[PDB]
Amino acid sequence: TTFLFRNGALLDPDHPDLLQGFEILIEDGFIREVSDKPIKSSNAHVIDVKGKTIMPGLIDLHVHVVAIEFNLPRVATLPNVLVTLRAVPIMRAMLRRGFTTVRDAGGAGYPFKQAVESGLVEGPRLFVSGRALSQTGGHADPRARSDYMPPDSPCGCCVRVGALGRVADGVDEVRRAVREELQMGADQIKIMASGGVASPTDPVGVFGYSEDEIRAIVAEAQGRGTYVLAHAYTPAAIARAVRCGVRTIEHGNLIDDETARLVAEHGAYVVPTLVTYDALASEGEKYGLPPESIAKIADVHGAGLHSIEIMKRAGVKMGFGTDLLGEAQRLQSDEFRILAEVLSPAEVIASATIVSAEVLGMQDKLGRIVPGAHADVLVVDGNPLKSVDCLLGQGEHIPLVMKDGRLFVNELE
Amino acid sequence: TTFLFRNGALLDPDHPDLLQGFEILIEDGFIREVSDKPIKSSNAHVIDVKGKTIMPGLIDLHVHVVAIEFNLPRVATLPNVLVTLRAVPIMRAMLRRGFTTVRDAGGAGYPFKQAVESGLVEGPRLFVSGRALSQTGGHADPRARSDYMPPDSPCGCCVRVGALGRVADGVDEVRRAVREELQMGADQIKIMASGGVASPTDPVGVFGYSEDEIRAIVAEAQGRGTYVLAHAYTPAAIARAVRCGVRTIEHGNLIDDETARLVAEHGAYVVPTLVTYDALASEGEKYGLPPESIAKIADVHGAGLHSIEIMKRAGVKMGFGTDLLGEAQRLQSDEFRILAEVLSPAEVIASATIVSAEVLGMQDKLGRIVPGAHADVLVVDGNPLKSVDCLLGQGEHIPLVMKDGRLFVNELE
Amino acid sequence: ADPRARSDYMPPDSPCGCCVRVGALGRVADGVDEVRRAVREELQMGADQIKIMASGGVASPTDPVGVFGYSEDEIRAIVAEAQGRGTYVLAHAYTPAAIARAVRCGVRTIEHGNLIDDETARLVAEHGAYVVPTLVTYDALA
Amino acid sequence: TTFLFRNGALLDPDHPDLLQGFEILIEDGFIREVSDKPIKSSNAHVIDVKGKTIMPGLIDLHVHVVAIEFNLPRVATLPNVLVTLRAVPIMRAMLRRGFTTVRDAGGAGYPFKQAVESGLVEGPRLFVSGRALSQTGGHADPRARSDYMPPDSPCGCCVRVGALGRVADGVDEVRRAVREELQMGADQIKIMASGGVASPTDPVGVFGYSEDEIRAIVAEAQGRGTYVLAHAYTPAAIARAVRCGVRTIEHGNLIDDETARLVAEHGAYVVPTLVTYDALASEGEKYGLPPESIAKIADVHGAGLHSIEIMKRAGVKMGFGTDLLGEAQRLQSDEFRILAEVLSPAEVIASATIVSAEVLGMQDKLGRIVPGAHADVLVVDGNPLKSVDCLLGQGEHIPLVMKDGRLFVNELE
Ligand SMILES: [Zn+2]
Ligand SMILES: [Zn+2]
Ligand SMILES: [Zn+2]
Ligand SMILES: [Zn+2]
Ligand SMILES: [Zn+2]
Ligand SMILES: [Zn+2]
Ligand SMILES: [Zn+2]
Repeated sequence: TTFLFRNGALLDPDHPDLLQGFEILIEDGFIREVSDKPIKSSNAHVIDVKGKTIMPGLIDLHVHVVAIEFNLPRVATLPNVLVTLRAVPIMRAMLRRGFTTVRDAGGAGYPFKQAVESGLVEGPRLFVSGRALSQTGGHADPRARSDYMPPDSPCGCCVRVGALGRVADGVDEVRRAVREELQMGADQIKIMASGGVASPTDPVGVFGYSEDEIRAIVAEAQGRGTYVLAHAYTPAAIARAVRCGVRTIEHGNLIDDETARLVAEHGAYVVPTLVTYDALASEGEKYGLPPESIAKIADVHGAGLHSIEIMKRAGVKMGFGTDLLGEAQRLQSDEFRILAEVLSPAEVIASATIVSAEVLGMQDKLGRIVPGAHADVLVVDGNPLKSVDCLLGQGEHIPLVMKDGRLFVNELE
Repeated sequence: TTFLFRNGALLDPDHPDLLQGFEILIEDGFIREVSDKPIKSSNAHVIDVKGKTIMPGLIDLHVHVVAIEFNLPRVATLPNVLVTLRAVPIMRAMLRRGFTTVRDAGGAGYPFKQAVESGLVEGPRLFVSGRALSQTGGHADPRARSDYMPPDSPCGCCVRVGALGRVADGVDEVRRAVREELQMGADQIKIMASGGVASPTDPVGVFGYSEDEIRAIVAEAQGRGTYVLAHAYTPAAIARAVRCGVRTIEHGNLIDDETARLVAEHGAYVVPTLVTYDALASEGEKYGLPPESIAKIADVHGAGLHSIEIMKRAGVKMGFGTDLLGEAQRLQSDEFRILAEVLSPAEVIASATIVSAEVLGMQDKLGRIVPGAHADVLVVDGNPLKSVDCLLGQGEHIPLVMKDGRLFVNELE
Repeated sequence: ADPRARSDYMPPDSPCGCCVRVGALGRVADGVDEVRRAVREELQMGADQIKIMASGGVASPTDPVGVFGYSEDEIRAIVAEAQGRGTYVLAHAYTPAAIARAVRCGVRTIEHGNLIDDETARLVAEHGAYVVPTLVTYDALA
Repeated sequence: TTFLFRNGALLDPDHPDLLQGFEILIEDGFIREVSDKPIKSSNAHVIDVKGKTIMPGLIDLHVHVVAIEFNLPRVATLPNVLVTLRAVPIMRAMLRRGFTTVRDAGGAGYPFKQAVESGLVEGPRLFVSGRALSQTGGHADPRARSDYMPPDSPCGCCVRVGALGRVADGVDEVRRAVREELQMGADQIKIMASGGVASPTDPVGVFGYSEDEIRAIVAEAQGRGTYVLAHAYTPAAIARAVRCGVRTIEHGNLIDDETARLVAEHGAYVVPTLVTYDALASEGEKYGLPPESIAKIADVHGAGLHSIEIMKRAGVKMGFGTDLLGEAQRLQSDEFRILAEVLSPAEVIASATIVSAEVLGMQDKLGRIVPGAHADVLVVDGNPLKSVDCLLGQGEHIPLVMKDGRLFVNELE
């Protein structure tokens, strides 16, 4: 069908001020025309923004739609029926909050992607990693510590819906795993390149994978025209990953000046996920997060904010991401705020649009309202270019969310 | 049995003209004499061509004898007996069109090779690959896309007759797989070096195999005094294959001037198979050819004709091939027509003779009628060196087909 | 409830082995021990009652309708497990013979019964068993 | 399509003299009408017998289509393709010799039955058993004797074409075995109830399977509305199989009067196969039959003809059967003339027709030319009721062979 927006301020992410007196025409889930001159509307439904803001749909580069509880190893043991059903409300809340596209960083596979694309369920467009690859005892290894090693999972053949990752060791093993995830429909590859917080037995500073394993993994992803994202916190872990060809680094809280520069020199992106740490600290214990993981939050939580300053100083391209678990999923939009404490509103908005879209290899198709781009559009009760505050919460000040050229929400008419 | 051909025009690939007034002496499946001055054989069965054409047996360098349907995965699950039986006509129809030798590119094994050699059935002399090697998720991986990986074969110990490939990943697996096919009697080795038009999930631009895996495979073939042929469309896929040592490149639809020179320089051969992209476009869908497979075709259809030009200009040795599936196996001869749209009839006929023969390392033993070669001879009602229309069809204008110094078809007498 | 196609080989019933598919309506089990174990797993996993195929089916790859499903020993073993947990067995069955053996082995409800004769119907009624006919599905199928 | 038979002598197997003055109308593969009064059919293709004999197609209840040579354990190991292609001429020769139906008693499965039905190949209709069931070290266990026990078959999941049997031990295992053969499409179930001859390790008088296994096997066959046939030689072995519910007894060479009566009393059948032992005693040793199986030949050969008297004296219903291997399959018809040494021609003919049909559960549908029965008709230049000598050989005196209302051979003109 067709649509026409007018009488509203146009937020173009690479212009520091709203474009005024513009009109947008949507046809068949694509932006058709954008001009400072009124448009010829024969068969288009008209929307009067009445001087409110039209912006591109938002992008979250780091989400886990199947992270339905704080205890991740436990989620993998939950019935597939349940994990699936509890992800529905989740995906839907994401869309309400303005997120028309998301990258899943581990868990959700192709099936979710097609469930959404087909209309079965509603949510952001999904870019799916499949299961994150981790070495034995790595961040994505759900096994507790004892005197024996149970096998990674019950039947290595059938994927558990609740599984966020999978264990693979050695070049052959990791090359096969990547080949399977891709076979199965993954858009990109996730790996753990260091220890983590929400895992049972791995320290935060510990490396993930030999270089051999990382270069093997990277070469597969690329061979299929894709790329690798890597969970890593410390300079050494980040640095080896980047040298090994990883395209985006997840978190990177303990990055330093030397590492930040390497990153920028190599063209890699970093996706900070600051809200999650606040949240793991606020309500982690309270919501059944293992006391092993809680111990590991502090080592990484403090550095969060300054890592951004470091990154901006070096000119590192930062994308937007959140990484929230369980009930904490509701806090997605807070990341905007947290960031505005160091970056200018324009800066954070660019990270959650054009920069993120670059990460996705979707430049000019997402993150900006222009001829040919997907018709993911928002109407906001405010000017994000001045204050990110209107994006906060559960979409209150976002009266209209449109994805693929269809209205999911529209309390304007 | 001993024959002598007389009173006809001799086709010699390395001469632009049908030579005249020549006598040919076949003793024991071998050509004993070809000369202008008549020769006496009191004993021999004399055959008067009637001024018609005596050319060498035709050679097709890319067939799939067991491609009995367009749906290849489904074929692999059919009973070995049916596949075996349904393959007989196919192999017969190939000889009738004058192909006295064919290189099977995956599926047919030494068993067929020896069924033909012994006389159990009539068809071309076979150069077999056994199963094509493919990485997980690659062209020759028949598994569908879901949220689990079933085993490559119900039971890897026993080859399914209708299986065109086998999955192998990583150096030690590719090494073992190659050593296994060779011991089972393969003449050469096939690998999928890219995404396919007739596979279940992979795109076409995708790579197949790391260079480590390709090089290991090549050294294994080489170690047994043979070679690797590789499926590959794009210039990057093609170049890496070549630099890794593969000796013939299958299809190569999207090759460019850059890569062509590289091929030529390393002395690799290329076996286009333009015919099959018509068949698939024309009647593939209708004939139970999977829908997701169908979308692939547009990808390589147009380039086909132009690639021959690029390759010729580069001085790339091109062999003959058709790569047809199911009911389309009957279009085998059209490749002649197609190639003459862009190539000299002489050039074409040489592609399917002295060139193909050099690919099989059978120079002076096949594809040319000369003292000390196989008695692979045809009689054509026409002059291919002037036109190619006589080879078309089911052999209507090919009334004498002789392989191994014996007559499979005769309509002169 | 055996989904496998007909060919010259038997691939496995379970690709998973451990993991149940959400889309699986059934599972293959043969032999008293095998069937005991399967009923015990289904129960521990939370089943309210136990279903068996006691006959061939309309909607299936290979099985004709008139064939029996399971020996009497297998059915009896299944019925005993169901009862040890205070529940019962239901059985898909069409023909008098198939229906009758089932009831004699302790099966509590019969599903379909489309081809039941007047004799076995009394057998059913006497043994206090129930029948669930499912007429509508045959309309829709046709 | 329609035919009309006329001026021929009708052989009806339930009447001692050749009925004269009859006309047979076939249309669409079925016997439409038979009567004295000429038949009024406008387009029937009229066929002129010219006083030759018209009989029902012959039936053999014990063939092995895939017994392409005397070394049966070795056959199991030959490639599927090769076994398959060598069974072809064998099935074809059988149809020349007038056998329009055959019960294959172990080896050939559903695939072969459908290749025939789809006219993929030419040969007798097939009632198949799939693989015969044999206890460990039973007569269908091809494993040589050593100090260790290799797997029954290289690979449990897939079936080998050249495999005539399969090892199964224990009630549960034998119940699963049968259910498998039945799901793959077997028509009936074969078991080895005794030691054998053409096998490595087992003596003749040894029991095969326990009663528990035999009964569960029989109950499995009956549950699907079919039956069991058992290899069995001695009175003890034979007696237990019949008591456990077995319906046909194969061979029965060493049966005594007490057991012959038991068989009759149960209404079961015996299928002698006298011709095979002459063959083994003649050209087994010469055609690559292992010396181990030659030692056992003398154990059943000499009792052959007397067993027919015993059986006849006792009222036993005897089907026709040959059970030949490899080169000796050619001798198939010789069974007629061996049986006729003890039985009247009439009694033999009935064996190969009406009694066989009774075994197949095909009464009035096969073995008799009557309205409704399948159009399986022979033209015999002779009177089998006087001498079966005209049936001997390769159909030399059978100039017409018709199966399912279609002519496979016709030299009448
Ligand atoms: Zn992470
Ligand atoms: Zn994460
Ligand atoms: Zn190919
Ligand atoms: Zn091919
Ligand atoms: Zn049912
Ligand atoms: Zn036998
Ligand atoms: Zn036998």
